[PDB]
Amino acid sequence: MSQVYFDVEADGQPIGRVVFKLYNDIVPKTAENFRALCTGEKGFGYAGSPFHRVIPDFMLQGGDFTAGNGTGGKSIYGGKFPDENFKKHHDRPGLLSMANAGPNTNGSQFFITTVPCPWLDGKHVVFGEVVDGYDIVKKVESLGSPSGATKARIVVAKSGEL
Amino acid sequence: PSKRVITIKTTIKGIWKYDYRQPLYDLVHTTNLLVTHTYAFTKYIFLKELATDENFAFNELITKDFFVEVFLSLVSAKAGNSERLKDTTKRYRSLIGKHKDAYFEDAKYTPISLAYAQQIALYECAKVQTAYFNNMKAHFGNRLRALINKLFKKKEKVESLTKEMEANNFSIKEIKQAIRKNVYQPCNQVKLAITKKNMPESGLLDDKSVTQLNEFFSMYAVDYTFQKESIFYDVVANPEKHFKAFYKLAQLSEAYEVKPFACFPLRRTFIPCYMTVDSKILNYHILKNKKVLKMDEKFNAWGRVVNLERKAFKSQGCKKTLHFQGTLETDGVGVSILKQNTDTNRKYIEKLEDAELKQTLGKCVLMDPGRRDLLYCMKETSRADKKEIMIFTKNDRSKCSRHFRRLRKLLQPSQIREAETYLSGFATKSVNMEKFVEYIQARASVKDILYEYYGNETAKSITEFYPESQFDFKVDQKCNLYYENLFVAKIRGFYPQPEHEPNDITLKSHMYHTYLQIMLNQKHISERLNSEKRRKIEDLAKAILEQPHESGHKTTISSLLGKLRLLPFRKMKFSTKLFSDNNDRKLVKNIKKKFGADAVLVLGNWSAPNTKYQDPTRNKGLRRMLKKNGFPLYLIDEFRTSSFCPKCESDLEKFKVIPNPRPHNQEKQPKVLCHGLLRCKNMSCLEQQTSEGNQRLWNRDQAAVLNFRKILNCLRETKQRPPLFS
DNA sequence: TTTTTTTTTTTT
DNA sequence: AAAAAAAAAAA
RNA sequence: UCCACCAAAGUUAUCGCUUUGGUCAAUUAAUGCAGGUAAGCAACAUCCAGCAAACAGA
DNA sequence: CTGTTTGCTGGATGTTTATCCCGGGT
DNA sequence: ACCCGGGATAA
Ligand SMILES: [Mg+2]
Ligand SMILES: [Zn+2]
Repeated sequence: MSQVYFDVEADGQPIGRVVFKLYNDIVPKTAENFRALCTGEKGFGYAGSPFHRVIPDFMLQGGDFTAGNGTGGKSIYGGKFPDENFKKHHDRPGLLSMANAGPNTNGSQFFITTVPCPWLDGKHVVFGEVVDGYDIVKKVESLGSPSGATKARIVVAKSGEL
Repeated sequence: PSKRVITIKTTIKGIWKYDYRQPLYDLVHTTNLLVTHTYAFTKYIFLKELATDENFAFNELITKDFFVEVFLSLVSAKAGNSERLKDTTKRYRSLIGKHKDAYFEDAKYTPISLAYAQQIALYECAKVQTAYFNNMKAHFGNRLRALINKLFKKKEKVESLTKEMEANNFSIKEIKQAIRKNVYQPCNQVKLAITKKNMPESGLLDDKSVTQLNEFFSMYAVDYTFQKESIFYDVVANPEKHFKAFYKLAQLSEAYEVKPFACFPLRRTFIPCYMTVDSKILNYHILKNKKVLKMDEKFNAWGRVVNLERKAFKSQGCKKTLHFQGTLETDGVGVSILKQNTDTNRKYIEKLEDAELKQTLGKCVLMDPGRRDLLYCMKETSRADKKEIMIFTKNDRSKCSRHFRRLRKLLQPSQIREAETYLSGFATKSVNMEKFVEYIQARASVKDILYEYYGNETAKSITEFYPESQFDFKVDQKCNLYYENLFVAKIRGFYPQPEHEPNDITLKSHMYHTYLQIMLNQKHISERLNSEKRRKIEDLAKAILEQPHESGHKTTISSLLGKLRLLPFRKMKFSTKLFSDNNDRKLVKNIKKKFGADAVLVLGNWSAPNTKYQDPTRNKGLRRMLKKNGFPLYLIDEFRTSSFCPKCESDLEKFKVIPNPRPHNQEKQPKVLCHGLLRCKNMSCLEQQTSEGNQRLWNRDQAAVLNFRKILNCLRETKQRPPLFS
């Protein structure tokens, strides 16, 4: 189980870091895709991708590195790849999963859950957990709005793996 | 050497430099309007002259030399040396001026300043002359035959004779023989007499018909004689001396309440049509150059407007023998590039031989062409346990056409509907002066709005076609974003949402801002809005944040964006052409995949005629496309190929009763007999059963292809069609 | 050689 | 009912 | 005033029939197909005659 | 049983280029 | 004496 970290900057001012742990042994393909996007090996990555949808008490979302408005996102395998498995459930906060527009439509967009979401089980794949920086996650969430619009531009400046 | 021309299609947005786009739009609009007015004014002059004196020499005026003067009369330019004008030009100009002022008032038209309009006039007048000649050559004989039948009162006499013989209890064949030898033969005698220009035998026609025939024959010169003693042949051989007569023929049709036909070609479409862009036209109108452009610089000028290095303009053909010669055809959206190889400086299977027929063993594909199912294809090796069947239906080809039709139906402004309904009260094909003038005035009354609506792609638009309209974004089940019906983009992260139905006011009031921001960044949306409107739209979007509950901002933004609801009709036509090509290639690929690369195609002999209450069907074009792709295509007759059971050669019948397939007709005729399902009368045809009465059920296309296979096998084994299908 | 005419396909 | 097709009857 | 494609079944080579499993570039986007640097292939405009869709008038 | 606008199908015919001179500028 | 349009004829 590898780990990945992101640096979060609001309006050009760094605000904190979030550390993730990936379920490589459980969801190898999705974890590999996320690691590749985080490391930029394939010539493209989350570097500079904004968080375009933060719903307070519900979720943070991001990963759109081609349009920055939720209409973009591509995976290493191509436009989309099928869902791998559902061995994990949205039973605890801090879970990192993939956003999709339906079955077998996974791309590069991801989201982090701040509260349990039992209604999302069987609809999205969970492949990570936040191990550190959850305080930064709450800090960013406090700037969100119910509609998902952020009070300030929040982007990922740097990303890395450990 | 032999000459070939190949055309390649593209778009203005791709090859045309942005700097020289508006001049092209202005030129296209002006040329289309001038051509339409040229057609209208030519018909007006012809009808005015022919409606006052029948001795007018109308035959000799159907030439490009007169159409050019008619076209130029609609353009204002500095006068030249009048004493150097040609003799015929003076007469043409005088004749045009005799009615120029009246026509301008009738059509409410003013000359449009357009310098260097000679080449455009020549190009458009060549097409006008071609249209006139083609229409006459095509329909003169048929309309003459129709008039001949009407003069003899064929239908009236047939009905009278039939109803008189019915009272006498005559037999069917006796009635038919009486009709043949009392009506048809004298009618044929009249046909021959009119064909050879000689009056028919006395008594075959009444006084009115004799007078009408005299009037028709007075159009031709007294000493003129039809070549080869056939008017139908002389029309094709020497059309020049028939146009006037044609007009008279048309008049006689209107004298008998027959359906009017367009004797004089007219342009009635409001969407701008393609115009020929030449090197001189590009130099004078688009490049705005004011000096002669010789052939040496011919390409260099084209290099300053479009890129010649792209695939569209590159040489093409075997050994790259076809080259672009500075001639295009464009309407402001679609562009056609012509390439030529020379300088511009002025069968049935039953009739095949053994050697050819017997080489197709194991490669024949039997096709049954239908109406709804365009192609039902079966291979020879097809078996009940291995269905090697293919179906190509009308829905696949008509997808795009039906979508565009529904879009136009739903998005048509009420004002355009009212204008079309009002214009519906004036026929155009009529040759009467009153109706033509009425149509001219009616068209002048609605031309502004119709052109503005249909020219929205490039013309200046200020009218608001959608008053009291509110627009709200929607998302479908596939997460695609639509404004009302305009696609925006596919949201790939839309499904993740909180508990169902978050009906809070703030969410539904603020998601509009997010959708608007997503939409405005789209290229195909931003390109349609200028900076003037975009700045105000963004300013209103900014204010929406402060007061989401206010509705005035949404109404104002909807009013501003109402322009997006107009449709790109020309680009829709271009997309239709692309969709047709894609469907053809998809069908070819499916044929090569399902059956084989070297499959031999056997197609039915159905002519697929255009029938009322059914959509047009593609039959000849389908065969031409199939042959162009290298498929050996052979026709097989469909005689008795669907009325017999392949299993036992017994007759078939229709038994199943189904609600009307077309939903709109269900309220009128709720149920009808099934047409595509048949059953075999022979009870023993089906496999053994405990006398349950079950009978084999067949799809008519499947039975047809099986019978085609039977016929092919019989031909292979004996070279003669099976007796049952004689 | 030319014009009706018989039988059949598709579907209403 | 209504459009074209192959082939036969009529002159 | 509507219906994209591929397979199983009611079922029998079963219908503008029906229930399922699989695909989705949506499109008011643009020269299309096929190839991985180029490189090859593809007739277009106008008019007319029929038919189709919306509305109107006998 | 007709009419306007659009479109689908099918048939028929094209798809440029110098040179001369008057009026104007001057 | 020199130059600059722009319609019109024509194969
Ligand atoms: Mg058939
Ligand atoms: Zn049978």
